[PDB]
Amino acid sequence: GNLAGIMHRPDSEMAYVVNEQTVNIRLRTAKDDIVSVELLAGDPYSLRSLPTDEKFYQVPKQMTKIMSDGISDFWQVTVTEPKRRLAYAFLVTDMLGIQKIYSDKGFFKVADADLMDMNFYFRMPFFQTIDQYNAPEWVTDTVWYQIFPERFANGDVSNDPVGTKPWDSTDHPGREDFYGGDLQGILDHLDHLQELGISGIYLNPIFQAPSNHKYDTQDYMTVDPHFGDAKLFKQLVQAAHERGIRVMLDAVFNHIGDKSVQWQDVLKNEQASPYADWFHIHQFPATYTPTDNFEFAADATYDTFDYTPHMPKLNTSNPEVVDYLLNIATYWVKEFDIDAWRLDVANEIDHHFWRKFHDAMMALKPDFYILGQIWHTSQSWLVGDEFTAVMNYSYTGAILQYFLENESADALVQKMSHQLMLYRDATNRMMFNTVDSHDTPRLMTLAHEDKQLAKSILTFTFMQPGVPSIYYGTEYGMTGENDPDDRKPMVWQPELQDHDLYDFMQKLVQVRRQVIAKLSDDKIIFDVIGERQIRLTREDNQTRIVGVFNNGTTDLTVAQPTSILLKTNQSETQLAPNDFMIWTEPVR
Amino acid sequence: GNLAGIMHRPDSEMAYVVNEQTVNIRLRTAKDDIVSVELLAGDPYSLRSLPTDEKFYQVPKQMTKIMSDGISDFWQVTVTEPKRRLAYAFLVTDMLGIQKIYSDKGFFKVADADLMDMNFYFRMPFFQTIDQYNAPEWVTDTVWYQIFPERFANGDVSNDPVGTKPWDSTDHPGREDFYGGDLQGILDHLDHLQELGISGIYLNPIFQAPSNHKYDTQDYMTVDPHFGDAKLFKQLVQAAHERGIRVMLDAVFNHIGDKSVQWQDVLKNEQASPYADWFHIHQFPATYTPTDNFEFAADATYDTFDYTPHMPKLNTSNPEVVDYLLNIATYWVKEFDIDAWRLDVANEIDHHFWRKFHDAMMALKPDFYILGQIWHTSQSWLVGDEFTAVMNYSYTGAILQYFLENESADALVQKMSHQLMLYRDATNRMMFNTVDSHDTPRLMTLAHEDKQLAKSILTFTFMQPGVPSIYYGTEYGMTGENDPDDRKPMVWQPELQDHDLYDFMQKLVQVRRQVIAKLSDDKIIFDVIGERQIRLTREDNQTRIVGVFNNGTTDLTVAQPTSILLKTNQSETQLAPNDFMIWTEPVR
Ligand SMILES: OC[C@H]1O[C@H](O[C@H]2[C@H](O)[C@@H](O)[C@@H](O)O[C@@H]2CO)[C@H](O)[C@@H](O)[C@@H]1O
Ligand SMILES: OC[C@H]1O[C@H](O[C@H]2[C@H](O)[C@@H](O)[C@@H](O)O[C@@H]2CO)[C@H](O)[C@@H](O)[C@@H]1O
Ligand SMILES: [Ca+2]
Ligand SMILES: [Ca+2]
Repeated sequence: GNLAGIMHRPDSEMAYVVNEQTVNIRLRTAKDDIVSVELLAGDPYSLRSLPTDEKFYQVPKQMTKIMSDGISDFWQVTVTEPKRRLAYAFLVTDMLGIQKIYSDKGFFKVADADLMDMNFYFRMPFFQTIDQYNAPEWVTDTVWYQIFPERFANGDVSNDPVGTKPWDSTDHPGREDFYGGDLQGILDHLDHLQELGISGIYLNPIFQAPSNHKYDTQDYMTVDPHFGDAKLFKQLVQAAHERGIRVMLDAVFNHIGDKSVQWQDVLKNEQASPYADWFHIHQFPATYTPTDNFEFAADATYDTFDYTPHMPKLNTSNPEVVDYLLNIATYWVKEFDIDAWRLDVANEIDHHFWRKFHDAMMALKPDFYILGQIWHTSQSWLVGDEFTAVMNYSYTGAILQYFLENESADALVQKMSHQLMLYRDATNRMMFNTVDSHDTPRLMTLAHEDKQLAKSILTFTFMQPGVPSIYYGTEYGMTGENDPDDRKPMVWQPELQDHDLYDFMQKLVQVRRQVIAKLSDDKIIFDVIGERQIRLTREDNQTRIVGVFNNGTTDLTVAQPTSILLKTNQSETQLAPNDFMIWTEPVR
Repeated sequence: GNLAGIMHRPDSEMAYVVNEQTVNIRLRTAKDDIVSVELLAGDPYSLRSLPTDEKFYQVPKQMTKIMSDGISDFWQVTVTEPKRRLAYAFLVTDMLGIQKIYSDKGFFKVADADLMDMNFYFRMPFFQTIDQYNAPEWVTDTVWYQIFPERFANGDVSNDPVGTKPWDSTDHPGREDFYGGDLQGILDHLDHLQELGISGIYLNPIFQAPSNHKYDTQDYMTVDPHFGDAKLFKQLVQAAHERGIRVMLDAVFNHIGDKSVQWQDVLKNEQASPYADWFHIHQFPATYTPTDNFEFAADATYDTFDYTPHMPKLNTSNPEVVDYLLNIATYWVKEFDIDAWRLDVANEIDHHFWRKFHDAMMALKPDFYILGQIWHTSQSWLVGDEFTAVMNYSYTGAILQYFLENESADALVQKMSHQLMLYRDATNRMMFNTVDSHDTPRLMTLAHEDKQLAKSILTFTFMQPGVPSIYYGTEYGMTGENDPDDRKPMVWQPELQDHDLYDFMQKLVQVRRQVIAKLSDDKIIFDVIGERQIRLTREDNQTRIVGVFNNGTTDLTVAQPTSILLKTNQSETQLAPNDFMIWTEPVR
């Protein structure tokens, strides 16, 4: 009877509209403290307005315990109501059999609860589809491929930066190196991406900027000339779309580069610049004391990304900045037909701006995908009026920690369960899962070149609800420590490529696209079956996909599956340490 | 170590911006389970970017336990950060001395926590004043007076409805009666309101509509002709403002009356009406089966307020309806200079609309007050982008229950504490407290004509953080059961007025306006000092206001205060049953 562990927050991920007449409701309780939960629910006005003797509270609805995070249990139910108005309360029974009703007014014995008073209950006052979260269906069928354009392929030596180094995937790049990768190189290798099976390309920034990473934007309205031009970008988008590949660009709106027209005008004109209030300048002249690290100053007189004086923060509260950034966001969509924006440092820009951004994008393309780069929990951006999803760093980070270290399977399952219970169910299917990127060490380096372990991490991640992404070169086993070492030139020489891993990744992508993505409204189940042994199940009403992962130090025997989809051991029943086996079976 | 009872929700009432460099942070724990909480907080980027050996987590900030609701304890701290970016985590110690760190990643031993990783922490990513909640300062100095215009004063017999009854405050009105109250009558009695000390008038609907209550609107752009005309309403607003009285009107936007041009066009033209999609019509023709209750139909083919066929619900998702309602909302503000809108059935209209409404009102009048009529918890409307406040029905309902029944003082204090902890501190000071209205029984009836009890309820309510309101006639002791009996004609005959209660209400209003409202950033303390004995304290750094309420069945003795403000017993030390005493003292 741990009443302090019970919570329902109305109008949240715990109470939300799925369609015009249907809502999903959740309740949190302390782990294993509550044995059953029923929902009392119906139209608030029905209690006293309708002449019938029936009352909605006389027909409870059972809730189901769907997940546990080791601290709390989470219960869920779907409710349909034709009047589109809902009052509800929870009947909770603890392990000793003590039942209470829990409502907007607190905890009561049922005999003492004011069940005829609509105001006793929690409320979903009218079911508003305009306020609901919507997931674009095309994302569910996508496997993404992330390209850092300076390092994917050089298709044109004539646009190379001064000082471009010979293309060599065995180099350890410096922070300021150039290798000459560009948009023609991407166009040249679309066949490779189609053969791998990917159906979306995520590019890091491509707009004019002085650096190799291009997060210090000089002009958002121009493709960087070392990458290409507008005609070539249009050609790339149309060629991608012809092959069934969607395109996501990186919007760097939190900060601008110090070589932009706007910041240079501040440096010339100080507070007489018309752009002074496009920034966060505390003292004029806008200045800083240089250090031996180009990306660090201790005392800049203006807010920046991190402490780098080269990335002054934009004032997105200023209506001129809003209009400028919305016009950029609209231009690339309208003129080039991109399918998605990935929003850099999205958490540091205000919600007012992101609501205007969402409204503008959805007015152009109702199926647009808006992905925020946020490393921490992101509930306030994922209500339905701002982003579609965020990068799911905490979820994939938990997976990596489990496979690479020695924690219990229980610990991993608790972390993943906690993550899913932060968000609406449809949101969880839009979250973007990548195990590495241009800002972390490469998978094969984290795995200490253990390819079996890398395959297990990828497969476990590709079974999760979110949408997977492959960082360029993962499919050939590329290594690298953190930035800049995670930005090696792509390995194009066959003698240096891991052909077995490439073949495996094609098979894994196929399972994702042809089997997992094609279940109908599936659910996920996590079972800990032994010391560091996990069974993952995804199932709808016809079909169940099951994956067993043996990450202990002993052999594990399973029943021989009839229809094996993917496995690492030659045996159909035995999993040695770090093996896995994925199979499909009819639901009986 | 009830970890299931510990919760922090980032970006919520538990973590919000107060000003450009300052945030307030709260933590929930299980009642009396956690002995101390410290906050570890600072700029996320400082941990790894700054060359200093100092780290923000080495200087914790103590949190204070501010409230308890009987189930949970609530802790709070204010943090200032010049970089305007905050990462934070909680150090929680239980009664056995077990300490854990609690962060966005869960619960850890301090030795196991990844304190150098900014992503370990909860985040306030940048302090956005554009997203913050703002309270208009003028509301803090207000005492409101609610007028139901058909029943306050008849200043013009010539505009009376057909069948208007003689003015008689001893009648028991029927649902369809008219007594002829109008705007000239309000204008005629502004002296009474000024002498009482009120500084805001809240009117129920005044726009053209067939009924005596005018919630079934016929034309939102016209003062009802039985009430007045535009010139007379302007004269009333200017006369109120000249006396320092602000004006709030009632916006009935959830539903329209069936005699409106728009609904009549639906009845004439069916789905060929241009207004068909201004409503929620499930089947044409739009119809219902009449019953013996004018306000009830079981089978209307369109959504309505409650089950009344005369109030078809408006489709506020439709952009034409949005534009129509925003133009109404703007017209009364721009042309007549009203100070506030009270939003009828506000919970049943979508958040998308209320955000546009908020933006439009604040662009006209940055200090505008937007008050939602919502009976249940209202967190999602009180973030800072929709309403300023709601009617505080749950808070005043808890006060009434305590004074009128026999529950413990503990129960009342727990309920009030729960309410305050739902919302930001500034929001709590904008919540609108009325003990009765045109939809509930009158105070003097609930109190069974016990005037001492009525005075105690009013005084206790006027000491609370929210803004108080007096329903017309309360100051003379008017009685009435629920609607329509709570809408008696106002008592203007001195022989029928309670002159002692009027004198008391003047004194109570004076304490509110001259003492309580003029504390500087006060705090509230609730102390249960005995069986049904409560001490309320409000204090800033110079001054403390204390009120003791004896609602048991025994006498209570207190120390003689030096400066008594208001009391009911003749003694300066003794409180008999249902007495109270309010005093002021310097803070030592
Ligand atoms: O010069 C600072 C920093 O800028 C870029 O970092 C990006 C990062 O890659 C993004 O994923 C995100 O976190 O925002 C940062 C700022 O835009 C460079 O990629 C990085 O090498 C460099 O240190
Ligand atoms: O005819 C239905 C009903 O309409 C009005 O009720 C208002 C109520 O007074 C408001 O405070 C709020 O709850 O919305 C209702 C619908 O607008 C009348 O005041 C009431 O007499 C009548 O029964
Ligand atoms: Ca090139
Ligand atoms: Ca009249």
